[PDB]
Amino acid sequence: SILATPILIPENQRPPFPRSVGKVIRSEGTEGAKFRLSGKGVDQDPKGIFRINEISGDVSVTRPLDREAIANYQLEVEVTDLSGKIIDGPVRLDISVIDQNDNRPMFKEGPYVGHVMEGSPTGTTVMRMTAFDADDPSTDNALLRYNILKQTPTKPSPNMFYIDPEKGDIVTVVSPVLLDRETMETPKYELVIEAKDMGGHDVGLTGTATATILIDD
Amino acid sequence: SILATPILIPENQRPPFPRSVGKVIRSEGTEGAKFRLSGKGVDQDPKGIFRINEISGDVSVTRPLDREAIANYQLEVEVTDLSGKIIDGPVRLDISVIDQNDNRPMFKEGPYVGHVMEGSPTGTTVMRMTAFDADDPSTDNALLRYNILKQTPTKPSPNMFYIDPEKGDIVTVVSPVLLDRETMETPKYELVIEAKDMGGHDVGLTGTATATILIDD
Ligand SMILES: [Ca+2]
Ligand SMILES: [Ca+2]
Ligand SMILES: [Ca+2]
Ligand SMILES: [Ca+2]
Ligand SMILES: [Ca+2]
Ligand SMILES: [Ca+2]
Repeated sequence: SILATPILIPENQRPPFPRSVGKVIRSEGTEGAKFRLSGKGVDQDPKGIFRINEISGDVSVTRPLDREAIANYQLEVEVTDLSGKIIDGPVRLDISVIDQNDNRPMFKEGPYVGHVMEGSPTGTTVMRMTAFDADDPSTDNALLRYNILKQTPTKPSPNMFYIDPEKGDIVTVVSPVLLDRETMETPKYELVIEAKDMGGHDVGLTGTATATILIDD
Repeated sequence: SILATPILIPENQRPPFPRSVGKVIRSEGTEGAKFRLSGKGVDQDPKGIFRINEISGDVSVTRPLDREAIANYQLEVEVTDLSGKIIDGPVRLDISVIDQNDNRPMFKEGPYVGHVMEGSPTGTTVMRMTAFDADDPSTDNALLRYNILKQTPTKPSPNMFYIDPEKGDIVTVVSPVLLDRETMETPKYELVIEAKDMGGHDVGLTGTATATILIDD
């Protein structure tokens, strides 16, 4: 009878506030009855972000929210007497904050340096390079896809390596007969690694980091 | 008797599908009685996207949603006898789709030319340039801020203009002196304009146009 629904709310809502977000329905209900709300977000830190209209059962939010700060609130609603005795025992009101894409992919282990053998077979792992993302990992908003943007130098061949778009594993793609040194200038290679958002998708957010790769004897 | 409260779903959800997005509660009705959903999205183009469990009244979606394709669904839900005849007349089930920042700002008014008289004062509106954004202007996903990225040439000053972050207005910032022809080459400055999402915060997506500004006699 007290009855009402799990509210979803996008983070980073623009002003003004407060804004309606849901509505607790009762029915079987006296006159001079009052919806009262409580729990985390009302009267437990963070106090004061959610409000119910005591007549209409309109649940409203009073300010913008941050999913990577707080991802869920569990509130409790109830109706009351003219006095304050509960004429409709308390039920749970769940609020899920919806991920918005407001974090940029960023590498956090740098500087990045891996070594590899001069004359290695294809698919030999140089190193691993995973990026971090403060957004929801179960949404496109985290979900990373990796690419190599630049190789220096561009000899013997322009792209000697290739990264796992999924795992971020750098591996060798070039034979022993060129992937060597003998008459080499700098022992090493310089790779510009990009991690992008929304799993590839033309329109992601990016983070970079240049890996330094040393050819070994 | 059927209570069907508005359902929110974020676009670009990730599989596996189907995924539960809501629930229609009724009250006051026999057994064997079955829920039945209908409308565009169900049994009318674009068909096949939402289902309802005929016993529990759980509402589910079968695949990722695109807000820019469809932003709202107008559905109808009813309870029927094993027969087929309504026993709990129809109600509306409104489904809304939460915007996710997946469209990049772009300048669709190529090309951009303005004019400004040689020896103008600080403040002269030369022109305005505004970018379009396929996302929801009520959110931050649209909500663009403006910036001048580069300017060629650089004489007299490397930055002769300023652009208003919100309004997109290009104003002159160079004297009745350091803003004059004759001492020059061709009538023109070329600027790179950037529009940024999320109200100009670093997590914004960006589009760019070139605005040619001619200096007049
Ligand atoms: Ca956040
Ligand atoms: Ca992200
Ligand atoms: Ca987020
Ligand atoms: Ca979309
Ligand atoms: Ca956008
Ligand atoms: Ca969108």
